Amino acid sequence: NVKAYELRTLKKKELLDKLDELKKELSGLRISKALGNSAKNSKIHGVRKNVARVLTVYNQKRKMELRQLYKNKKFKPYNLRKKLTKNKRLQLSPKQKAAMTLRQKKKVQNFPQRKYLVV
Amino acid sequence: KFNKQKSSSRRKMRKAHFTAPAGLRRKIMSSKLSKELRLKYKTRSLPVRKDDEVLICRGHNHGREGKVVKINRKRYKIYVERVTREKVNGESTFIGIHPSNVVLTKLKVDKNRKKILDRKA
Amino acid sequence: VAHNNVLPNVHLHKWWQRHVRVNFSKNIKKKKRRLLREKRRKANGGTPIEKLHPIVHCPTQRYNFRTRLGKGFTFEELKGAGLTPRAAQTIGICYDKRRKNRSEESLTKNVERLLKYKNSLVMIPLKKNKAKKGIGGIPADADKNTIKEFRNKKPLLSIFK
Amino acid sequence: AVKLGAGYETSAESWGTGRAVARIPRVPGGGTHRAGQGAFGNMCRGGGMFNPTKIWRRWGRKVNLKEKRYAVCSSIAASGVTSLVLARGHRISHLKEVPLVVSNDIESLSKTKEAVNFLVSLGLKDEVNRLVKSKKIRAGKGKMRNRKYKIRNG
RNA sequence: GAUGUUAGGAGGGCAAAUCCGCCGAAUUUAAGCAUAUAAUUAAGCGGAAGAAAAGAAAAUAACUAUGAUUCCUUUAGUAACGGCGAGUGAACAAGGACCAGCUCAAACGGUUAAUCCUUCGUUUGGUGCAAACCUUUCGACGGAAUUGUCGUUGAAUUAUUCCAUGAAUGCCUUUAAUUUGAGCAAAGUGAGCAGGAAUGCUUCCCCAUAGAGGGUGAAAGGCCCAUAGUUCUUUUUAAUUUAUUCAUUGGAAUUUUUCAUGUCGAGUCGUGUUCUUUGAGAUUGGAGCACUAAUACGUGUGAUACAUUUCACAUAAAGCUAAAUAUAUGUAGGAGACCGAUAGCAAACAAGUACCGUGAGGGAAAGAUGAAAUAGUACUCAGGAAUGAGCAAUUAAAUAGUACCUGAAAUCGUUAAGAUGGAACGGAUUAAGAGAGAAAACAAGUAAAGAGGGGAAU
RNA sequence: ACGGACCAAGGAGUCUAGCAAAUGUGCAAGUGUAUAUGAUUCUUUAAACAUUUUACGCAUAAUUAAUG
RNA sequence: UUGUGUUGAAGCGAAAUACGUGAGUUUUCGUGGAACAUCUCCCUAGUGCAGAUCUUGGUGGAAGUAGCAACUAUUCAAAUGAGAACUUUGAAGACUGAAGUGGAGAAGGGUUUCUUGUCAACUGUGAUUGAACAAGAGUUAGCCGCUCCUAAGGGAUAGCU
RNA sequence: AGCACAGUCUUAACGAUGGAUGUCUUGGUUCCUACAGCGAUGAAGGCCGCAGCAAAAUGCGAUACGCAAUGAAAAUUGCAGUGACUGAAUCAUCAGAAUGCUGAAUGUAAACUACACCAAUUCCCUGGGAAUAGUGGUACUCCUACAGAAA
Ligand SMILES: [Mg+2]
Ligand SMILES: [Mg+2]
Ligand SMILES: [Mg+2]
Ligand SMILES: [Mg+2]
Ligand SMILES: [Mg+2]
Ligand SMILES: [Mg+2]
Ligand SMILES: [Mg+2]
Ligand SMILES: [Mg+2]
Ligand SMILES: [Mg+2]
Ligand SMILES: [Mg+2]
Ligand SMILES: [Mg+2]
Ligand SMILES: [Mg+2]
Ligand SMILES: [Mg+2]
Ligand SMILES: [Mg+2]
Ligand SMILES: [Mg+2]
Ligand SMILES: [Mg+2]
Ligand SMILES: [Mg+2]
Ligand SMILES: [Mg+2]
Ligand SMILES: [Mg+2]
Ligand SMILES: [Mg+2]
Ligand SMILES: [Mg+2]
Ligand SMILES: [Mg+2]
Ligand SMILES: [Mg+2]
Ligand SMILES: [Mg+2]
Ligand SMILES: [Mg+2]
Ligand SMILES: [Mg+2]
Ligand SMILES: [Mg+2]
Ligand SMILES: [Mg+2]
Ligand SMILES: [Mg+2]
Ligand SMILES: [Mg+2]
Ligand SMILES: [Mg+2]
Ligand SMILES: [Mg+2]
Ligand SMILES: [Mg+2]
Ligand SMILES: [Mg+2]
Ligand SMILES: [Mg+2]
Ligand SMILES: [Mg+2]
Ligand SMILES: [Mg+2]
Ligand SMILES: [Mg+2]
Ligand SMILES: [Mg+2]
Ligand SMILES: [Mg+2]
Ligand SMILES: [Mg+2]
Ligand SMILES: [Mg+2]
Ligand SMILES: [Mg+2]
Ligand SMILES: [Mg+2]
Ligand SMILES: [Mg+2]
Ligand SMILES: [Mg+2]
Ligand SMILES: [Mg+2]
Ligand SMILES: [Mg+2]
Ligand SMILES: [Mg+2]
Ligand SMILES: [Mg+2]
Ligand SMILES: [Mg+2]
Ligand SMILES: [Mg+2]
Repeated sequence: NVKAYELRTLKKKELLDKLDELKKELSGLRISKALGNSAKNSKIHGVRKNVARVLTVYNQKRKMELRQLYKNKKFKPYNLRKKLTKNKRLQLSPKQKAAMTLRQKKKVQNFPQRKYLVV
Repeated sequence: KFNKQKSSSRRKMRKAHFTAPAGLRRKIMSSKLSKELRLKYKTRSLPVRKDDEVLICRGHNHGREGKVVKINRKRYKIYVERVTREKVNGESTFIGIHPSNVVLTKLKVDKNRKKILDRKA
Repeated sequence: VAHNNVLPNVHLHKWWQRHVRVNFSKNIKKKKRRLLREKRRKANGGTPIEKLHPIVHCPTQRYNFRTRLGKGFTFEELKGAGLTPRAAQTIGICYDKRRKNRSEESLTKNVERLLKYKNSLVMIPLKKNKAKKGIGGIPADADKNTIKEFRNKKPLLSIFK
Repeated sequence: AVKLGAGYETSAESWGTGRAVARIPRVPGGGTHRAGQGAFGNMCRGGGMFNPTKIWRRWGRKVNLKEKRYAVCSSIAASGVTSLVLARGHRISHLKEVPLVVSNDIESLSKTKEAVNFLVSLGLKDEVNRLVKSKKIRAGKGKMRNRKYKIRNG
């Protein structure tokens, strides 16, 4: 029934091995079901779940490795890029939006909107 | 009432009650604790668990104490040791009691319960 | 049409039902607006939301005699006050490039108003403590105690009306 | 207000005369029970109601400020007069003076219990009792629309 | 100029209530109809956003003048248009909401493009558990660009005063709000009656910053969840607290005093003519075509075509821009003098479902047992079985038996009573039947003694 | 002459705009606080309250195509 | 406003020495099983039905009536079964009459095929039958097709509108 | 053991039929407030799947009525089975992982699971050792940059 916290520590090969075993077990169960049996029909669900868990663990490991590989370097795969609503991606970064023509900037610096308490 | 984020609206309330998730159900099957228990812990009332020992107050069995057998969050009903009842068949099932109508005496107490008590304090 | 009644003039031959707005939102809208303004005020700690406007005479022969707040003060009036336009803008005062002065008296009045405003206002420093004199028009920055005192007193909004 | 096209969302048209059926618009097509049925029109099941209610009914009424003021004044006067108060239904027989005035100590009362006690002392015990009694569940469909209880006015 | 699966990127489709462009009817009204009207609407086609569009005067005024846009109140059903018929119909001012201004081009800087971008990098930081982010200035190697990037908003020159800036040492304080989820959360499960079961009724208690709402075997402030209230934590944004030394590049505003009188958007405006649109009238905007300008002493508005000329106001033919405003779309909340299952959305239910149509499309019906089926009909008899019956059985109740709450009428059955010669029923009037009935349709009190209840007097 | 086999439920002068008359009500040479603001206004409160320490409407004057 | 309700509300049914000229109101008994009034005043409206070849749903008389007559035709015995004119088997008698109710395919259908069950409805008489209902099963390709070619034609590329 | 003629019509009682009335109500409607776009990083829409016993809807996507993680937190239950004594049974949350075939659909096609061509691709172990015909890519228009040819 193997829960994830055990599996994080395992190396990828070991994980793969585990997964194959689980798959084999599942296949066996399926075969049994197909044949006139209902002894361990309900065992299958758990096995399936276990398999799923294993897959998840492995997938996340793989993703982490990928991320490590493509750390920085301007361009990246579009997977490892910031998946985010298209419009937002298109949109100008806040900094870009801010960026002021030099005269305007100067003006801002000189005559900023002051605080002035009226009495 | 005074905060207008919550709805008084009857319909809405009823929907919430009936269609609540499991956590909500658990929360709203609470029972009054006895005087002794109240004195012991600042708590007035608790969500009822399996091995608590309740005293029934309302219904046909206004008095029969017993260990809670099962709590069933679908129907909002606890069932109690000896509140037995034959069906038309003869099969002896437990009679359901809603936790309004019960007051819990002896307390099932795991770490979670302890934590809850501490929080209440 | 029948009987002795006004000849009917009801412009409802188009699909009028399509654009009827009923103002169920009025009072609530007003409340919301008020809230927003309060928020704005809070954000501008101590300083007034409202901006100085010059009094001006309304045009046309019929409103001639009446006086009301125009937008913006005219370069000449700013000059009289002893004030740069940019500086004025930065403070609470409106500037109007396109308005002109025909009447000396009017100009005098508005510069008087400006002067009064200047007298009223006390300037919070830009970077804390460091009290420095202004640029072109703006007055000096007062010290801390004075500022505190001013804060403790009520913020007068008599000039903005 | 009823939603705009209520009862008129159909494509229905009348078959006209020579079919031995009234000339109400009919739903077209086949297969359903709805096919061939009287469609829009106040008479028909699934029809539009007659003058469907609209948001642009006049809901509020302007009342002259002056009139309102006058009304307020008159109500105040009434509140003054013992007999009128009695008529209005309050159990005021044990209160001395009906322009009933109380010290500013009342404005500082912190606790409902205290307030209740004060009321009792005044003579309104009976009134309070009546109020307590008269929370009852409304007749009719108010019950279904958050108007569950009906309470007398103290 | 083609060409590339070159390196990097972008567009395409969905959705639409508000929104922006086109395109564009007719029913309708005129009691006919043709211009008008419907309507610069519907449909069609395209395009955006949380709003869009508009917007910083070639504006209005004729005043003591106002001063971008938008929106509201109004102006005003007014000026005006119109087979001057039907009907249509603004604008300025005034009062508010909200208020924000700007940068290209042109002028200027050649003792030098100062600009800009791609790729490759380099090394201080900040929050994060990571993931990512956040900024920091520094070069290269490419290109782009003199067919024009960047700075300046005339130019210098003086007096004043600001703003950036870098380093060392220093301070992460107190609150106020504001907005997320968080917990905590007062007082009866007291006697009696009647009930299957109180949340009921008489009665004794209390709590209430909580007597909203829901749940609970019947109406519950005190049984439960929540409610009033408060206690942290999340969001940001005000106030308050600590800055002090030393470096210098650079810029800004006003102020003197010199000299510069510059520049200001062309197949564009404009006129003609056509068509459209407008309230716009010898044409309001727009468009097609023809013709085609002027330089600020210019040209454009100043609602009657023109000339001659004043005066006022603007500075067209490039561009951007928050707010007030709208929202029948979607999602999420919250409300109701709304509807209550033939109503309300078409849809309370496995509803845009079933089903019909080749198809575009059309489009239903259908909720409720009980407190609890963890009470859904055991058992016995008769039956081929369905069912039926029970001395049997769940229930408070089964004529509440899952087609289940109530269970109307039409219609039909049973029984009884009555009538009955080609209608029936009805009205007015009695009668004879057959049912119900005593509150007017008799008997107050007094006496004897039973069963109750009250009130007072001391 | 037409409609009606029967029964149940549904089923038709309504709502807005603007005008008028009638009548009630307030105030009255005025009247209506319009938008909007303000409040120690905030379950109800989308109401109620308030009107800044010469707005506008209709009326108070008519008449003329008109300068008037 | 001042009340009634599980010592039984609304509703409904039948009534009543009932009241009202009348709309109605009121009460009794039964059923019913939870709400209900307010006429104290006035507020509000999707407010009152016999008709509309009204709508919707239901139910009648017609009426146990019309009718269940194309395709020449059935009969006997036995079995199965609660039950057999129309299920099965046998024996007769017949018909289709290779332009066939015969074999194969296309379109269309979509599991109707098949076995085992099986009868609530349906199979307009019956029914144990069934193309119904339920449970399972069943479609095997290098060669049979599609897949490739082009046809009448279609949709596009370039442009051009 | 007897006696009512039958039918038609009427009334009452007690039933059938039907679903009115009344009572409800996880639904609608309206108004108010608030935010407000999804998509070549493959959208909406459509198919096909996915449960031990599984049709619909609901949820999900070959990890398929769910995985991880977080916050609850002892059950889930028709049976089978799985769990507790807290990453576990179940809820909510949902940011990680994953997301079949399509569809703008985009390699050509389309009543095709038809067909190209270019990369062979993928995994494991610290440069080898394993797999699988599997996996990607290739649309049109456009932009910047580069390329070597054209006038
Ligand atoms: Mg309807
Ligand atoms: Mg009612
Ligand atoms: Mg598009
Ligand atoms: Mg006509
Ligand atoms: Mg006509
Ligand atoms: Mg005609
Ligand atoms: Mg359109
Ligand atoms: Mg814009
Ligand atoms: Mg306007
Ligand atoms: Mg007027
Ligand atoms: Mg028009
Ligand atoms: Mg009940
Ligand atoms: Mg110009
Ligand atoms: Mg026109
Ligand atoms: Mg003018
Ligand atoms: Mg411009
Ligand atoms: Mg623009
Ligand atoms: Mg409906
Ligand atoms: Mg009872
Ligand atoms: Mg009954
Ligand atoms: Mg009921
Ligand atoms: Mg029934
Ligand atoms: Mg005869
Ligand atoms: Mg005739
Ligand atoms: Mg006729
Ligand atoms: Mg007829
Ligand atoms: Mg009829
Ligand atoms: Mg009048
Ligand atoms: Mg009633
Ligand atoms: Mg009606
Ligand atoms: Mg009716
Ligand atoms: Mg009728
Ligand atoms: Mg009639
Ligand atoms: Mg009918
Ligand atoms: Mg019939
Ligand atoms: Mg047959
Ligand atoms: Mg023959
Ligand atoms: Mg023959
Ligand atoms: Mg067969
Ligand atoms: Mg048959
Ligand atoms: Mg068979
Ligand atoms: Mg079948
Ligand atoms: Mg072949
Ligand atoms: Mg070919
Ligand atoms: Mg061809
Ligand atoms: Mg073509
Ligand atoms: Mg007889
Ligand atoms: Mg968008
Ligand atoms: Mg998990
Ligand atoms: Mg956990
Ligand atoms: Mg393709
Ligand atoms: Mg083909």
